[PDB]
Amino acid sequence: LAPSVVTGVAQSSPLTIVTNPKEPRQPVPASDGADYLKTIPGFAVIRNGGSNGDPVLRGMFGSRLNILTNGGMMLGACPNRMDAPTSYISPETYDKLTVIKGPQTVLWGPGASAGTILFEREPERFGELGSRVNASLLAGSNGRFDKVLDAAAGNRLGYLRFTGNHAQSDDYEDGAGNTVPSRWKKWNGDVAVGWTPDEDTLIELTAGKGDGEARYAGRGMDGSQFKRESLGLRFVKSNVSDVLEKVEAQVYYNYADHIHDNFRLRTPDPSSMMPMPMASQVDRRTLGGRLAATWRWDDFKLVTGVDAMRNEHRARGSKYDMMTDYYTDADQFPWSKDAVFHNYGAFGELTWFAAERDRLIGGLRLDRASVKDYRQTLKSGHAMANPTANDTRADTLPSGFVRYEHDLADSPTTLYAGLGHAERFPDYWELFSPKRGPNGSVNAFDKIKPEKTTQLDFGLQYNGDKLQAWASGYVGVVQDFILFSYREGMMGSSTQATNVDARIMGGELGASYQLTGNWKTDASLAYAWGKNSSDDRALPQIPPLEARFGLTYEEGDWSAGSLWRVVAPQNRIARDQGNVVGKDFDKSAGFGVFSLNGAYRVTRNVKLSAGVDNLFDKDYTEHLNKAGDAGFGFSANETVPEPGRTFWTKVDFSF
Ligand SMILES: [Cu+]
Repeated sequence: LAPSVVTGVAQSSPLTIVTNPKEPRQPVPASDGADYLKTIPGFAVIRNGGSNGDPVLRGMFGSRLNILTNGGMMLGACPNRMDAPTSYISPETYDKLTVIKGPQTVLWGPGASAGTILFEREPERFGELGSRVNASLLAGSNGRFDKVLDAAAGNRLGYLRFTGNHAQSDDYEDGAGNTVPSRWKKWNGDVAVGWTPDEDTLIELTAGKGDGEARYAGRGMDGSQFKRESLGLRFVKSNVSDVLEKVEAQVYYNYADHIHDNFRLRTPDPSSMMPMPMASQVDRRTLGGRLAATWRWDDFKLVTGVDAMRNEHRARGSKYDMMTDYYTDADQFPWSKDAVFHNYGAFGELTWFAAERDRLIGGLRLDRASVKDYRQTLKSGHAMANPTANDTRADTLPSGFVRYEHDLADSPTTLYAGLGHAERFPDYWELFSPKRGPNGSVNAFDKIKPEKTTQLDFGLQYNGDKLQAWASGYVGVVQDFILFSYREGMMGSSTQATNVDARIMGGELGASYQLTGNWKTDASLAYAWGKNSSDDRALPQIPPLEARFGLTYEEGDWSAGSLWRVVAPQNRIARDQGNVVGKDFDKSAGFGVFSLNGAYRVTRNVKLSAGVDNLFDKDYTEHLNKAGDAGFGFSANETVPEPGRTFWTKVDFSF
């Protein structure tokens, strides 16, 4: 029961990873959800600056990941994804993090072709009047300071919960001694009110808000505001009849209000195409809901239900009267709506427990998706007509999967193989952000097709006594993979969205071995591969082969760890192609990074941990990081470097 620092998370059951995000993590995360995914093999992160990275799973970017918080969807507003869904999540304020790899669930929404990520808080369990406090403080290099408070009180009949955090860092340094533009601040406060009139009934109301700022080495602008407001209502009814085990009902409202500019966290670049102050303000308003029934009987479990979603995007921008040298801020103009999305779906998942060592799971959903272009004009001696103003388009998209899981007779082994098909309607960035659509189209909104993935997943679990191992591989094809291509034109850079066909394959594996009662070791490996077979070319933005080796010594109340991370070169690139955020340009160099950690339980209630990240102060960058901005002194296509040696200390309280 000795405390330790988390450097990797294993796969605990076929395709699924479950972890407590309150444990200290050894490459210390920045209070965002992308960094908490770095310890799960198969995840990589596009670095923008000090925080708010964009998560990449098995080489898949963006909405191919379905990222939920308490069952709801929080979508960002930045047309350049400065505020990806994970940038609104502070994972320490949650209780559980679940990842399901591959298109192997239908219960949580449309289009999760790459995987599903679920951040959860679990309702209190008070049986008598009482209270609960969890908290933590973290301090480290470069002004890093974090506070987290999670308190609740209640009784058999109901409860009140408050969770909040405040977190910040100054600019960090790379391993060559340069200050990287990358300071950030984040804070959140949320309340939950729970009513439990009896054991079979839970009704819970939630409301919360947060804000932040972030300096972006890899952008022409910084994020000076990331406002979030959230409202939720969920209802669980248990043991309704002998076969109706559970009924779930949930609605959520999430509002993002984002500002980026070139003068609040930097000064305007004199040699850029924005030498004058400029700010843009955008928001995203999201309303959605879910209703699901769970039936159990004989050797069968059936989960059935429907879900719905609507979201809306608006924007307004500042103006700079050159002649009088006068600046009118963006909040002096009306909001201007530009897009509305809708989705309605019906879904079901049946499970058969054949005998005791055999499981068969099948799932299906049908989705009705639609979008409307509300842009009355476009940008380009200022504006131009939008040829699809007020147009609508829609599609209906079936998805499903089958999965077989067999447990061996002799060893504690599970084998599994699964077939999944997933169809995803294009998202805001794929339709509204490209400057051009496919050749011969009027724009991207009018022509980009839905993306259709067919994938075979397979793997094994070995749950031995000294040895714990797992592996998970996948082969698939993507029809109408949505791809970005980049051109110069001496107008800045400009993008084109196209549909192409693709092959993908890869996998993750890992093991941990209890050497002695004190000594444990573990390792992991992750590989992704992709081909643009429409163009006989590699897919862009695929992270290279990556390995982790850990060693831990634990002894009563304390433990000590060492971690090695070793990353291969990525020589498979597609220059000037990528997504809405990034593009390939050069092959990447391989590297190794080394870290140490320790932990110590002082009392039942107080536990301590500390680490040194990147002990040897290695100067390195990752394949997927953004190119640095010229106005900060970055040449060429020099990508943002990773941090050099950093120290941190954490104390966890629990009462
Ligand atoms: Cu932005």
